[PDB]
Amino acid sequence: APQQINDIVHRTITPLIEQQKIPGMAVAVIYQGKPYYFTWGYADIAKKQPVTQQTLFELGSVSKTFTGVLGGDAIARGEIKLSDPTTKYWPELTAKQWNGITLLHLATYTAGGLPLQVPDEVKSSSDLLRFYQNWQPAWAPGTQRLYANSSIGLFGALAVKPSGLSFEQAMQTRVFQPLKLNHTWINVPPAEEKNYAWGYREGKAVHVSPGALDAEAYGVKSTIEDMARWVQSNLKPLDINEKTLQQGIQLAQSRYWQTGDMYQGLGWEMLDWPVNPDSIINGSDNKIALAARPVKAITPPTPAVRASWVHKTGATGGFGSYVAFIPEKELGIVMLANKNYPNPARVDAAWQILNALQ
Ligand SMILES: NS(=O)(=O)c1cc(Cl)sc1C(=O)O
Repeated sequence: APQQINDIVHRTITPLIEQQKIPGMAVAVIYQGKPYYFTWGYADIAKKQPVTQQTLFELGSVSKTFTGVLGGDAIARGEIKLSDPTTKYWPELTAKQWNGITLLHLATYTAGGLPLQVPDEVKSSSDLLRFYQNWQPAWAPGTQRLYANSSIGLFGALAVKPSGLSFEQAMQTRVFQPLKLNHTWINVPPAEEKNYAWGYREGKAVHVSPGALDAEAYGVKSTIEDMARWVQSNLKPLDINEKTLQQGIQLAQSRYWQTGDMYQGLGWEMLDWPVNPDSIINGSDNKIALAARPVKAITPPTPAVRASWVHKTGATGGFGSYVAFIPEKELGIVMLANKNYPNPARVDAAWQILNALQ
């Protein structure tokens, strides 16, 4: 890379890895639209396997950006509308509290207090129906945001129903394949296992556990090269050849709700650029990010603003990811690590890198 990028990235990430005891990390910087890659440490400590540009990391909640874009693509196809009642796609959801809860509410965590986690006990499809039928909202729809896998996870599952495709098949054919993300997986194939890093949680090697709506909410694994391509795609949607995917990307960066200085998209979250760094850094801490907050509707939603800091943090038990980009500046970063280390440290590092390059 140019020495400036090298210097900026190494000066920032070296101390981060040391301070957070991260076993392995991959970073991509997208600069003037071109990617530059950096790798450190171990994908598998026991087998002494280094992180490379081919290493697969669990993205955790960064998966929600793919779910958001896939939903966007289904909207662009005319298959679903965000204004549709949830019950249009799940007629068995007959309980009265669902009246007035739309696909938009599910997608944006504003249905009225759906919980962060789908309960462990929920396995089967019937367990899932029973859970949603019995769930009681704390709030009216479209009044409070509570970040929730059970919310966007259900959005993802319903969004693909008119296609008739499984969620995984729709994601592969409609998003991964057209974008040439050929090393991005909801389920890691046996051929690619040699590249799948272990995550580390309290010193133990772990991978994501199966759970209901896992694919839709936290289940994607990818390499640093494919994630750099994902950023490039989201930086410049209008360069994508497939028309509905182009639009779906745009729709995912539209601003539907505001809380504080953040705006909620489909999967992506956005702030006006230039941002206050304390506001994105402190705001990324789960103490704020996972809290119940009143939202103001953006009526109608503001189409993707290029002068934005667009980002998403993601974690699984053993991994911590972060992606951020600024469309106006052709600038972005992906940070993939095999330890779930605190969000503010990720954002602080990303800001220091992008601020220096901007
Ligand atoms: N499957 S789960 O326990 O609900 C779960 C949920 C998120 Cl988000 S990560 C994770 C894992 O297993 O690492």
